[PDB]
Amino acid sequence: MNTVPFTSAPIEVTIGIDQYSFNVKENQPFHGIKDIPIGHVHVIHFQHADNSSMRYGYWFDCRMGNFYIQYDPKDGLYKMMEERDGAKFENIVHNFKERQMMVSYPKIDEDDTWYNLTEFVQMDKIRKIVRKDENQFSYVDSSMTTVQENELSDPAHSLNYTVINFKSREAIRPGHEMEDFLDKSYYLNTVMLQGIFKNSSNYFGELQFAFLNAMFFGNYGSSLQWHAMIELICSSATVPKHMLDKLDEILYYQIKTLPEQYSDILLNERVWNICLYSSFQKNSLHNTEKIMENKYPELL
Amino acid sequence: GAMNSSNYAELFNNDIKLFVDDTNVYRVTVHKTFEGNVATKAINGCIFTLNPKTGHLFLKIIHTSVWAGQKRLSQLAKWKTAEEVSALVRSLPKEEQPKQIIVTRKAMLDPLEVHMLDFPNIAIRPTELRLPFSAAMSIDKLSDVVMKATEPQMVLFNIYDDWLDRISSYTAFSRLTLLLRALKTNEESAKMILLSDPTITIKSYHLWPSFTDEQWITIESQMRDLILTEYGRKYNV
Repeated sequence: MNTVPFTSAPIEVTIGIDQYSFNVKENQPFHGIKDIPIGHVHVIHFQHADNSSMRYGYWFDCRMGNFYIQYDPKDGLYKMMEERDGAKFENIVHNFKERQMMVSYPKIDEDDTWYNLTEFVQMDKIRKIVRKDENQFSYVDSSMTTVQENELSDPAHSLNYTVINFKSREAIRPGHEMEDFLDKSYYLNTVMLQGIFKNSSNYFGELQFAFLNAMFFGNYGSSLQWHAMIELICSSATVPKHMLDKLDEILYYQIKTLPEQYSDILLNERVWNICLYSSFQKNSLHNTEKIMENKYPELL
Repeated sequence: GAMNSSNYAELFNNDIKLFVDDTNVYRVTVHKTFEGNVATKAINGCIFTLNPKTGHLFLKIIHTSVWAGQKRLSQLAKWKTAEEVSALVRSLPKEEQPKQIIVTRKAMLDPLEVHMLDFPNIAIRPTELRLPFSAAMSIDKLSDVVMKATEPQMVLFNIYDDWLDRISSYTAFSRLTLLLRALKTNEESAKMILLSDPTITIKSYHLWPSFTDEQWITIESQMRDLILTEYGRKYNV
């Protein structure tokens, strides 16, 4: 069970850790988050009380190093840093724990929600979407644009999601225009799965990461990517049976976790109606169709 | 974006452009079967591809053989249209290729965009104009070459005959759309107006009769009257 200590909390902020969140008051003696489950990626995220604009945060995996948060009064944000001195770090954490200055990652034993949302998400894949190779953790915020959004403007601050474009030479074989446009199986299976992602696990990992950035940061480009990766599967007549069954589980937990009051901005009516009711896979997403119909029947 | 009443003069500028109308590509007669079910029988069709500035018409005849053993023909017809338009563009010298293709029906946008991916600098546009190009098959000589075709064939026409010797493209297009609107609203009446005087003939190399400038004014008036009458009937107004 790993720990991310905080040097201090000098500004009032709502702190997120995965799907949980806590309000911290200006100069409240808060010194971090303990009992973080090993074996998953995690995201620690912030929304300042005085500017509810720019949600921002850090993807990390405590197996890769000792991470802490320290407020920078110059850049005006909570920053993640790595402590390279193991003994200094262990000694900081032990002191803060003894003084009970840390919140406990509040996982219910029965509750597989975070595993279910991050099953295919791997820190090494996040670090290729979010390029800052000198850090082992990855910064994301509400405003970061995607490589695809930038083509249609600072490349160092971009989300390098895999570009998916249904009306592109990549998507459409010369001579198979109608076939490839109406049935995206060659784009899904040959170009994306065999070609770029290498396997369905890496495809799902990017889909799951896109969703989590959409949900936690309101990152619009991430929402676009999440829907494009759903639509590419649902629009393929030929998808491995294990991928459809896995996709139904992935989407079910994503729809289950989404705040009820954000369905208006985070769910694309056209994509979900097409995927559940018109697409080749209209009858392949039983769990997702049932939770969507019971939780968001207005959207449909 | 969309071609409308606001940007109408753009049709007659010096940027090569083509209209594409797919309404006569897939044509059927609906009939009863022996068992009393309904079936269709396809007849020959055509793509109507028109340069509004020059009057050059690329009439690609769609022979019924292209539908043999195919499903969802009304869908396929849009893709076959886009395939043939793409093939026509590729067949033209670079300096003759259009800078824009305007489709008369919005359902042609995606098929044409996907077939033209190799031509990213050719703009594919819809139109808000309600153009009467469906009535092309009321032009006897166009109907005759389509129905007689025994195989896929492209036939080239000038839909304005020799009008551009005397009138501008704008005026020629206006005359063409008025003739086609009349033929669409009441074909029998429009054809009566066009041939009533036996002394005015259609040249072998033309589609329409050899009217003098004064005769065209009379004809155009008779076409307007036909259209308004018909409209009063349609709506009881």
